[PDB]
Amino acid sequence: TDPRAKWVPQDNDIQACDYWRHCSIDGNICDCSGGSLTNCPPGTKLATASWVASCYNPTDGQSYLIAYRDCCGYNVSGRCPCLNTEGELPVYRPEFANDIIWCFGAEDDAMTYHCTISPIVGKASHHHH
Amino acid sequence: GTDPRAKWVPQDNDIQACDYWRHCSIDGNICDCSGGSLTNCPPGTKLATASWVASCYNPTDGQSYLIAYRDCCGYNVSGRCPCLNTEGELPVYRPEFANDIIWCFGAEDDAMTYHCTISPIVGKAS
Amino acid sequence: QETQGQAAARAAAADLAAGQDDEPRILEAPAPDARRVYVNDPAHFAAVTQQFVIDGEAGRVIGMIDGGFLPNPVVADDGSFIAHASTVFSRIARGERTDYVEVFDPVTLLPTADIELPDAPRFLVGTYPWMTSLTPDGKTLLFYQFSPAPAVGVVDLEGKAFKRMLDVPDCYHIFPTAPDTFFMHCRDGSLAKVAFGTEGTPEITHTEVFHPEDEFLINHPAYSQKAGRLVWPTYTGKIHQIDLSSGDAKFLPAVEALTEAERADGWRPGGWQQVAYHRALDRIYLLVDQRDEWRHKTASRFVVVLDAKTGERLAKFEMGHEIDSINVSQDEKPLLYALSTGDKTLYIHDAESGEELRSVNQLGHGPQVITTADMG
Amino acid sequence: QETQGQAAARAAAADLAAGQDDEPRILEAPAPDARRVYVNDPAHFAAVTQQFVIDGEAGRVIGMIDGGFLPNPVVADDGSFIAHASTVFSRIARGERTDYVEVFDPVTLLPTADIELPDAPRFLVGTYPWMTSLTPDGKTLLFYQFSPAPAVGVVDLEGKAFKRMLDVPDCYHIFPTAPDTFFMHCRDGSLAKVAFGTEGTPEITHTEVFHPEDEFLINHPAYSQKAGRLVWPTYTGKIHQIDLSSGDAKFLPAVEALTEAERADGWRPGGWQQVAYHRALDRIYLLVDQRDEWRHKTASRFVVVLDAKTGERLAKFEMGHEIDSINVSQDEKPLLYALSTGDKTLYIHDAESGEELRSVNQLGHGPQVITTADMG
Amino acid sequence: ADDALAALGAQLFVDPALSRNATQSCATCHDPARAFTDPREGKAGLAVSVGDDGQSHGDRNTPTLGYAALVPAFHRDANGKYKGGQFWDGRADDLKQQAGQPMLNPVEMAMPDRAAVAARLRDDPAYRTGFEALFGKGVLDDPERAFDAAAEALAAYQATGEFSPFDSKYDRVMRGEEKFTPLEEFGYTVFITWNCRLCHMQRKQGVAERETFTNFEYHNIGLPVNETAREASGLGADHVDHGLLARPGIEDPAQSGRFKVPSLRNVAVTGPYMHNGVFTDLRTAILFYNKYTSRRPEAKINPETGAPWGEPEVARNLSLAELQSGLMLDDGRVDALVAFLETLTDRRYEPLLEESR
Amino acid sequence: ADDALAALGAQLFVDPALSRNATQSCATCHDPARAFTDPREGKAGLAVSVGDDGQSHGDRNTPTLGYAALVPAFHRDANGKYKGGQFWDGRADDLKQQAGQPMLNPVEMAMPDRAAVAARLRDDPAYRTGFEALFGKGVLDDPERAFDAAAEALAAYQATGEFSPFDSKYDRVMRGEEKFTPLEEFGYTVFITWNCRLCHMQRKQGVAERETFTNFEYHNIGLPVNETAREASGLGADHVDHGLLARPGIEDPAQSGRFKVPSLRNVAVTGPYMHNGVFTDLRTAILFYNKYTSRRPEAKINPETGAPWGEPEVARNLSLAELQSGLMLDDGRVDALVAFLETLTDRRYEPLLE
Ligand code: HEC
Ligand code: HEC
Ligand code: HEC
Ligand code: HEC
Ligand SMILES: [Ca+2]
Ligand SMILES: [Ca+2]
Ligand code: NA
Ligand code: NA
Ligand code: NA
Ligand code: NA
Repeated sequence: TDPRAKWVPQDNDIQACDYWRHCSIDGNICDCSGGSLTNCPPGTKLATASWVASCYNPTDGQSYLIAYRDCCGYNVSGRCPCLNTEGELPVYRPEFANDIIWCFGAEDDAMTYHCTISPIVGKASHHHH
Repeated sequence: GTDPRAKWVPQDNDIQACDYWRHCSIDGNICDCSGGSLTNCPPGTKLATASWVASCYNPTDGQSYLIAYRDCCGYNVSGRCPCLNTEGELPVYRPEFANDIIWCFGAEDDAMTYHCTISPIVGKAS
Repeated sequence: QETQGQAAARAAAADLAAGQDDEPRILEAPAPDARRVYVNDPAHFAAVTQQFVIDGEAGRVIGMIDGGFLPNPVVADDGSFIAHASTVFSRIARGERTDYVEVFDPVTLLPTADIELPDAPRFLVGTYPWMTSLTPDGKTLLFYQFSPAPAVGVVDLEGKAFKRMLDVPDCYHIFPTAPDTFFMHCRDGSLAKVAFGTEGTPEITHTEVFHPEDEFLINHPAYSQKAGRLVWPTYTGKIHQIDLSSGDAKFLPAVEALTEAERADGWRPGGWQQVAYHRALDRIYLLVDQRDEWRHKTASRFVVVLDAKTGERLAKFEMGHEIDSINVSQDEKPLLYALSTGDKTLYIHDAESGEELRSVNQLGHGPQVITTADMG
Repeated sequence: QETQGQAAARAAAADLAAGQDDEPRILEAPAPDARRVYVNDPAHFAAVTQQFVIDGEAGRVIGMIDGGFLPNPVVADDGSFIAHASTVFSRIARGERTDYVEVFDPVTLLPTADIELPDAPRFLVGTYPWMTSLTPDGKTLLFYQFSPAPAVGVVDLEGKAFKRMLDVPDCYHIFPTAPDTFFMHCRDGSLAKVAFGTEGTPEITHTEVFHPEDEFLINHPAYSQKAGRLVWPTYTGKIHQIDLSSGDAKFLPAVEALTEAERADGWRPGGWQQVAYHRALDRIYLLVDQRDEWRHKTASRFVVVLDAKTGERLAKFEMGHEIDSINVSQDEKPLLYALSTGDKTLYIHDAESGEELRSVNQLGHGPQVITTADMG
Repeated sequence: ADDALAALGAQLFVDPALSRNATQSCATCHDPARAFTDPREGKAGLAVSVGDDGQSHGDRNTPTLGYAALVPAFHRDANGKYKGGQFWDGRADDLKQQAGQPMLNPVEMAMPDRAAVAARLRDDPAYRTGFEALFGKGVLDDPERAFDAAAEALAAYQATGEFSPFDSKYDRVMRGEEKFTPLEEFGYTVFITWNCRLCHMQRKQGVAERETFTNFEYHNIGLPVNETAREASGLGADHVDHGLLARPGIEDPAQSGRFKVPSLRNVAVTGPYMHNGVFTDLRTAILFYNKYTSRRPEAKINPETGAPWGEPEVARNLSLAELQSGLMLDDGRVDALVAFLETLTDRRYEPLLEESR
Repeated sequence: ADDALAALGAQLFVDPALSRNATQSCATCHDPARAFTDPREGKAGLAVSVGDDGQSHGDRNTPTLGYAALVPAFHRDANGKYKGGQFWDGRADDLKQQAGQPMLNPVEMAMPDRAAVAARLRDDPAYRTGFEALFGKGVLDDPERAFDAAAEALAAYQATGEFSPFDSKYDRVMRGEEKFTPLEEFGYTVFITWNCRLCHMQRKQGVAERETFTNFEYHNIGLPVNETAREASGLGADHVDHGLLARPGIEDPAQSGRFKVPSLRNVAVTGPYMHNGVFTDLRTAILFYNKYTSRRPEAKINPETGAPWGEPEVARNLSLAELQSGLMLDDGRVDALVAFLETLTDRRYEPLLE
C-alpha cells in the first residue's frame, strides 16, 4: 500500500499483487477471471511467447524463473490488476520487458490482452537480477 | 454524500452538476463536459434529431420549461459528468418521457452510439 | 474462512514441493448449474461491454464474455447455451454498424454461432432483459426494434440465420410463451399476444386494459418463462401479476409490496431490476427504500419478500449496501443476488435469512443485469 | 474563481432571459494552440480507448477521439493535424485484426484519412510515444513492428497509403530526423541511423555503443523533432542527450538528474513518461521520488527541473499528487502537465513555480500519455 | 392615425372595385369567414383560386392571412438560410410589398396598371376623404402614390389584432386558463419532440412570445406536382415551380423547390394543404412525412388517391436531414397531432372545426 | 550386483564378436570418444553409419547414447501424446528392448540370429564366467536367454553414471558452482522464453531434477530428405521415412513424419543433426526453425547448400502451433543459443568443442 517501497513477496494468496510469482506481472492475474495461477480462462487463447523473471520465493528461500504467458483474445479482464517489475528491463531487452503484449503464438492470431499466468519454468539465476 | 433518494433539488448556477435544473431528466453525460456546451455537441459527434422531454422547474424564474434532450452520437460514452435524473420520467412505453433509450435517431451518418446529451429548452410547461 | 486466493496459494506451494507437473492450458468453466449467475455490465453506455460468468456458491468468476454496445444477454434455462444480441461498429463507436447474435458454448465460452442481423435492427436502450428473449425450446431469439416503429426480429438459433421482422402495435418488451408466441405490453395499458409464422401477418390479440394511464409499470418486470408468470411492479410497489401459463393472459389479484403506513412514509421501489421472482417458492422480491417519487432509478437498501399468492410480507431484509438489481437462483434454499452498480459488486445473500454470504467485486464499470438459468 | 460550469449557467440564464435564440449544433474545437494538450488513455490494455483534447489554459476538455487497442497517437508540431495508428478487431477483442492510421482535422476532429496497414503490422505494447512518429514534414508516418522481427513501417500520409516495411536490426523506437531518415536505439547499446530512399534496403549505419549492458534506458525518452534533441534517462536518473540536429548522431555530455548523495538515499526516476523536454528553455523535467530500484513504473510525487546544457538543478517540485507522466507546453511560460493514472486527472502546473493551477479529472480509466504540439 | 390607416385598409380589403370587372376583392380569395382563405370551387377544387376574369386559375393555393403579420421581412441569416417574406416562394419582402400584386395580377384582380387602380379610388368619395386625411391632398391623383398608399393601408389592416388574435385553445392553455384534452397534450408532446418542431416552431430553442408554428425558413419537402391544379393554371406539363429560386435575385440552384414554412395556426380550417393545395385532408399532410421514415409500403401511398405520393416536382435540395428522422408516426401519434393542430384554431373559427372532426 | 551386470555390458559394448564378420561393436558406431556417436566418414559424410559388411549404410543418423537412460519407457500420455521409447521413431520400448536390434540388423552388426550371437558368447571363457554368475549356469547354451541377458547387460551398462554424468557447464551453473557467460545466459533466457522450451524441456512447468532438454515427445518439424544419405541407404528415392508411424502398433495417421525429441545434451559435439543428419552445423539446425517464423528471404535457404531447405519429407502433422511462434531469431539470438547449447556438453567432451 506504499507503492514505492521494496516489494515484499508473500506466498499465501495468489490473487494479491504481492504474491511471489507476480514479481514481474503486468496486467491482470488470470486467477481472477476464470483461469488459475497457471491456466487461461475459457474462451481465451494461450500465447507461446513469454517474458521471464527470477522471482524469490519467501517460502523455500529459492529463486525461480517465471515465464509469464498471456491469455489473449478478450478485452482486459478488469479484475485483480497488478503491475510489478522485479528485474524488469526496457523494451530493447524484450526477454525481461513487460509492457509488451506477449500474445505471440496464441491460437487464431489472438493478440488482445485479457490476463497473465505465472508458471515456474526453472530455477536460476540472472546477472541483472 | 448527498442522499440519492432525496427529492431532487434544481439549481440554476452550474450546468456541470447533476442538479442543474435543465438536467432534471437527463441520462448519460453532460455534453458540456466533453467539449460540447449546454445545447451544442462536441466536435466529431453527430447531433440527433430525436429527443425525450421533461418539464423542468427553473428556480431562477419560478417557471417550468420543457427540455427536449438530444443526444450527441457516434463516439464512445464520454465518461465525464455522468448523471441520471428522472424527474417526471415515465417507462419505455411512454417514450417521449423515457430516458434509457439511446435518442440518437436522425444523427448524421446513422450515428447511434451514445456520447453525451444536451439540454435545450423547447417550450413552457403545459 | 480461507479465501480462494489463499486456497490457491497453498495448493500451488504443495505442487511445487511435490514436483507435481501440469500443462498450462485453457480452462473449461465448470458445468452450468443452478448457482451459476451472469452479471452483465452495460458499462454506462460504453461501446464495448462485459458479461461475467460467476459461480454463486463459491462467489467466483468462472468466465467472461465480451460484447459490444448495450448488448442483450439471454441464458437458456436448461443451461445448454448462452447468447446475446450485440452491436459493433467498424471504427469503435463510428462507421458501419453490424448487429449480430452470438451463441456460446457454456463451458468453453466459445461462440458456436455468429448470426448477422440485416440493417442494424437492434433497439439501443439501457439493458432490459425482456427486450431480447429466447423462446422456451431455445430455438429462436426474439429481439425488440423501436425505430422506425415498434417491431420484433426473429432469429433462428438452430439454423443460425435471421428470419424476419414482425410489425407489432405500439408495444414494448417480449415475453415468449411458445415456439411461435410472445406477449408485449402496449401503450394502451393492455398486453398484446403476438403469434407468428415464417411469413404472413402475425395474429395480434389484445388483452383488456389492466392499469390506468397514471399507474406506471417499470421497465424491469420479472418473468418466469417456465411458470409463465409475469410480475410487474408499478412505481408505488403495487404489483401486477399476469399468468400466461394457459397461453392466454389471466390477470391475478394485485398485491402491495409496501404497507399503507410505509407508503405514507415515502417507501417506494427503486433501482434497475427491482423485482425477482422465485418460481418454486412462488415468492416476489422487491428492491424498496424511502425515496421521493421521481427517484425511481436510484439504488435501494431493502428487499421485501412477499408471498405472490396472498401478498403477505415474509421478510424485509436490510441489504446493507446500495443495491440496484436483484435476482434469485431458482434452486431450493435459493441465493438472493443483490448487484450494486455503484460498488460494481455482486452481493450474494441467503434468500431465506437475508444474510450476506459472500461477494464478487470488480465487475466492470456499471454492472446492472443479473441473469440466472432456471434449470430445475 | 467562477468555474466553467457556473459561467455557463450564467450565460444560459441570460440567453433565456433576453429571449436569445441559438441553433443546437456540432461545435468546432478552438484552433490548435500551444496550450492544447492531448491525454491518451490506453485504459490498462482495454480493447478501445480514448484521447482527450484539452485546452490547457482553461483546463477544459474541448474534444475527444476514440481509438482501438493500444493506439499510438501523434501530433503534428505545426498543429495542422493529429493522427494515430490504431488496431480494431471484428468482434471487440477477437476475430480479424485491422491496423490502420487515421488522420484527423484538429478543429472538427473529423478523420481526413483512414489508411489500412497490411498484415497487422503494429507493435502491440503499453504506449510509447516514440513507437510511432511523424517525419518533420508531416508527410510520412513511421511505426515500429516487433514481430516477426524489428521493422519499421512507412506510411505515406500525403497519398494516404502504406508504402512498405523497412528491415532494421535489433533496435527499438523511431526518431525521425528528415523526410527519409530516423534513428532507433539498438540492443547493442548503439543508435541506428536509418536512411530510406523509395526502394530496397535502407542504408543503416551505427553510432558508437553509448552505454553499458547494465545501464537501463527507459521506454519513454523525450524527443524534440524540432531541436533534434533526444533526451534519454536511464533507471538511476542518469540522462543521455543525443544531438540529431546535424543529420548524424552527436553525443552530448551525459548529465545526472539526482545528486550522488540523493541516489544513495533511494532517489530514482519512476513512472511512465518520466521526462519532458522544453525546447526554447533547453530544460529537462524528471519525475523522481524515493523508491526501490525495481519500482521504476510507480507514480512519483516530485519533479526535478534541470538545465540541459550543464545539469544544474533549477527547481524541485512537490507535485502534491501521485504523478505517472509529465510533459510541458512548448510556448513561453510553459505549463507543466502532470498526469495521474491513478486519479485519472491531468494536473496542470505552472512550470516556473510548480504550483497547481487547475486540473481536469475523469480522463478515462488509466490515462498515461501526454502529447503536445511544438508550434513555435 | 394607427387606427385610421388600418380602418382605410379594412375598407379596401373588402372592396371589389379594386378588380378589373369589379367582381373580386382581397376578401373574395382571403375570406374572413374561412380564416382568410378561398372557399370557392374552381377547376382544381379548392387547390387554387380563380381570378376576376372568372377563368384564370393560379398555380398555388391561397394561404391564410392570419398571423402573416408575424413573419419577418425577407432576409438571409448568417446560417445562409433564407427566412421570412410573403408568398410561398418568399418573392415579396413583406406585407406592404405583397399587397399591390394581386391587384395587377392578370390571373387575380387583373387591374391593367396603377393608374386604373388610382382612377377607381378617386371614384369613391369615402376614399378621397380617407386617403387624403392619411396621405395628404391629391394623393389619389398620383397613381404611384395612390397605389403605394393602398398597399400600406392593406398591410396595416393585416397587422391588427383581428388577423392574429392569439385566442386559440392552445393560447388559452398556454395561459393556464384551460387544459388540453389528453389526446391534445400527447399531440403537443409529439409535436415538440418529433421532427415537426425542427421547422414548425419559431425558435430553435427558448420560448417564443408569439408562437406561430413556423420558423419562416424555406424547405423542399419533396412534394409532387398537383396535376389538376397545374392543368388549371395552364403553366405547362413541362413547367417546374422552383419555389424560392423564382424570387428575383435568388440564383442559388440549392434553393430550387424550397417553399416558405407555413404557420400552422388555423391549419385545421384552411385545407387543402401545401403550396399547390395537393392534399385535401389535414391527416394526409401529416402522413406525407412518414414517407421519409416508414418502411411500410403504405407509407409511400397517398391515402387520398391510393397511389404513390409521386416523384418530387423538384427532386433535389430535399430537407433529408430533417425529414429522415428514423421514426415513423403510428396512427395514435397522427391522431394526436391532428388534435393538437386543431387547438391552433382561432376562437371565431372553432365552429368550423365541426365539419373537419 | 547392479554393478557386475553393468560391467558385463561394458565388455559386450566394445566386443566386435557380436557382429557377423567380427568387425564392429556398439562402440564402433557409438564411439565413447565422440559422445557415443559415429566418427567414421562414409558415402553420406557423417549422416549415416556403415554396418559390419563394410557397404550397407543406415537411413538414420546414429544418436548419442548419453542420457538415453533418462528417457521413459514408451507410452501414450493422458492427453494422447506418445512419449519416450528408443530410436528416432520410438519403435523400441526401452533400452533393453532396443539392445538386441543392432546385433541382428543386416544393415548394422548383421548377426544371422540369436543363436549365432549365443555361439560367439560361448567362445569367450570370460563371458561364460560373467554371464553364468549373473543369470545362472548354462545361460549361454540357450540362445534366447543368452540374447536377452546380453541386452539386459548393455541396458544396465547404459544406465550407469558414465553415460549420464550431469557434469556439463549447465549442470554446474544450476548447482550455483559457476555462472553462465553473458552470451550463455542470454541463450538460456532465449531457449526458455522462445519456442524451444515447448519441446526441449522435460516439463511444462516447475523444475526438473535431472533435465535432459527433451520432453520425450514426437514432433514432425517438417525436415526435408537428406539427399546423399537417402541415396547411400539404398532405401530408394521413392521411400518415405514415416517416423513414429513406423512403430508397430501405431496406426494413427497423425503420427506420420513425427520423430522423438532428441536430448540436447552433447548436441554441440554429435553433429550432423536431425534424424537423417541433414545439417552438419549446429547453427544450421537452429536456423532451420526460422523457416517457420521469419519473413526474410534468407530464412527459406539452408546456409549449408545456399539452396531452399526442401519440401518436408512428410508435409503433414507439422507441429505448426509450436513452430509458428510469430518471432524470428536474429543473428544475436542464434549466437546466444549456440552458446547455451554448448554448455550442455559433458565435462569429458569439453575438449571436443574445438
Ligand atoms: C385570389 C384570386 C386572390 C385574391 C383576390 C388575392 N389573393 Fe392574396 N394570395 C393568393 C394566392 C394564390 C397566394 C399565394 C401566391 C404565391 O405566389 O405564393 C396569395 C398570397 C397572399 C399573401 C402572402 C401570404 C403568405 O405568404 O403566407 C398575402 C399577404 C396576400 N395574399 C394578401 C392579399 C391582399 C392584401 C389582397 C387584396 C389586395 C389579396 N391577397 C388578393 C390569392 C389571392
Ligand atoms: C422542414 C424540413 C419541415 C419539417 C421537419 C416538417 N414540416 Fe411541415 N411543412 C414544411 C414546409 C416547407 C411546408 C410547406 C411545404 C410546401 O411546399 O407546401 C410544410 C407544410 C405543413 C402542413 C400544411 C400547412 C398548410 O398548407 O397551410 C402541415 C399540416 C404540416 N406541415 C405539419 C407538419 C408536422 C405535423 C410535422 C412533423 C411530422 C412536420 N410538418 C414536419 C416544413 C416541415
Ligand atoms: C552403426 C552400424 C551402429 C551400431 C554397431 C550400433 N548402433 Fe545403436 N544406433 C545406430 C543408429 C543409426 C541409430 C538410430 C536408428 C533409428 O532407427 O533411429 C541407433 C540408435 C540406438 C539407440 C537409441 C538411442 C535414441 O533413440 O536416442 C540405442 C539405445 C542404441 N542405438 C544402442 C546400441 C547398442 C547397445 C549397440 C551394440 C549392441 C548399438 N547401438 C550398435 C547405429 C549403430
Ligand atoms: C517441437 C515442436 C519443437 C520445437 C518448438 C523445437 N524443437 Fe528442436 N527438435 C525437435 C524434434 C522433434 C527434433 C528432431 C527432429 C527430427 O526429425 O530430426 C529436434 C531437433 C533439434 C536439434 C537437433 C539435435 C540432434 O541431436 O540432432 C537441435 C540442435 C534443436 N532441435 C534445437 C532447437 C532450438 C534451439 C529450438 C528453439 C529455436 C528448437 N529446437 C525448437 C522438437 C522441437
Ligand atoms: Ca391551404
Ligand atoms: Ca547427430
Ligand atoms: Na389535384
Ligand atoms: Na431567381
Ligand atoms: Na547430405
Ligand atoms: Na505403425
